Amino acid sequence: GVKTEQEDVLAKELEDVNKWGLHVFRIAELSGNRPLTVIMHTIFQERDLLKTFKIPVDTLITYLMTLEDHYHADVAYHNNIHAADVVQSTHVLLSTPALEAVFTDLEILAAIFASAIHDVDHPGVSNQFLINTNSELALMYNDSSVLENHHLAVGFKLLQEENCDIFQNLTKKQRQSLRKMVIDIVLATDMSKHMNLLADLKTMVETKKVTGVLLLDNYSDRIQVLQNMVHCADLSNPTKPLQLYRQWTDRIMEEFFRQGDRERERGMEISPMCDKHNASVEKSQVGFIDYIVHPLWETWADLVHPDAQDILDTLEDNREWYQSTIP
Ligand SMILES: O=C(Nc1c(Cl)cncc1Cl)c1ccc(OC(F)F)c(OCC2CC2)c1
Ligand SMILES: [Mg+2]
Ligand SMILES: [Zn+2]
Repeated sequence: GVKTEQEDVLAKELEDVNKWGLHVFRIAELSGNRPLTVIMHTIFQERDLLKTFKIPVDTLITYLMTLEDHYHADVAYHNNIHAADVVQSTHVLLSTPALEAVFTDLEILAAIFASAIHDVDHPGVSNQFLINTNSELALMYNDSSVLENHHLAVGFKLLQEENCDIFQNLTKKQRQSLRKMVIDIVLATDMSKHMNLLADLKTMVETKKVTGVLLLDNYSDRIQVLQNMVHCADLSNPTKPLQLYRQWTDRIMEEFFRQGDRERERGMEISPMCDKHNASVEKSQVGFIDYIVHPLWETWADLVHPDAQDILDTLEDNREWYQSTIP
């Protein structure tokens, strides 16, 4: 009936579940490579989601382990650690003061569930790669948001495995709403949707409205914020403590170079940033931050001002670090 010493240390690390910069890689080691399962379980208990939606605990664990098992261990970035990270980051974003009591339980569930499934069964190669190779996935999804469409399909499909339907007790109305929201969120993680998403986020900041919390009248405005929330979580690596950010950069570059190597092998053109022979890891991170991450997080910071200042400060500090690294 006693915890193991490894479990106790895990439980201790998990006390930082509400904090930006949780040691997510340590949780991966301590949990025996089950970071997604343990972080989801904590978050669900913390937010009382098991009682609210009447999810049996064993069904939730079974679904979680199954979901985690369909992230590929041999993929350096897009794996169960990334998933766990986006879930936990989204969880922190949800608790921001400017969003207190804004979202319903079902919406919270949609944002967390969508974060958990958002890259499931990622093969470690891009949409374009899949399209240019005439992959089956590209054929099934008509070359449109191939991976993201696949992530959703697998995420819902896994509910049908043995004792895995964690939404068995929701009404049809609840399930239809959950589903639509989760599809909207995950399909918005395609980077080809980035500019639209940001444009709409800016439009929302300019027309912003409070009562001392944010006001959101319509589905359109509510889902837009949730889409941007999870997309911010997906692009949150450079806003984390440098120790963590540096590990994420190693891993994304490893994944990119592998795709690059496979692309060279096959005489294909080598996708941006995927040539290990002509890479600028530091320059690219700076470009990434100035053109994508900073404009998004700044706009997010404004929406929730002042709540996101420390996050923005770290992003800016990490940007100077990578800047000073440039040969
Ligand atoms: O693509 C990303 N994310 C991603 C998302 Cl959010 C959605 N869809 C696809 C991808 Cl690859 C992504 C995530 C992390 C990165 O670096 C660091 F933070 F680890 C990174 O660097 C760019 C690289 C060219 C300089 C890119
Ligand atoms: Mg993705
Ligand atoms: Zn992702």
